[PDB]
Amino acid sequence: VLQKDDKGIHHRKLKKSLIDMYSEVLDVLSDYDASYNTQDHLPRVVVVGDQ
Amino acid sequence: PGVINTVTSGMAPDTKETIFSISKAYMQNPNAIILCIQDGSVDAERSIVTD
Repeated sequence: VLQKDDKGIHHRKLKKSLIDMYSEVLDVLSDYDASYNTQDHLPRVVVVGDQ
Repeated sequence: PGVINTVTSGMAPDTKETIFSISKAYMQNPNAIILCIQDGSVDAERSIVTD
């Protein structure tokens, strides 16, 4: 029950249930696939630029 | 005329290409003396004068 509350909705479904789990989904897919071909359906907030 | 990494929608497409042909006044001139003018605020690796 404690795992269900903590790892699912701890009174925070949008912010906690699937935001850290999204990071876990990205970490596990980056662990399986070193390339980002599979990670194309998974958006990221990407900061790029010059000097 | 100064070199530009990206032609802007505010400049006609051939602006960098025309500047490069003009830049040959020294690139192909053994008798030319070049004052290379880096911007102090921007980092040394960012400037296009280097190439």
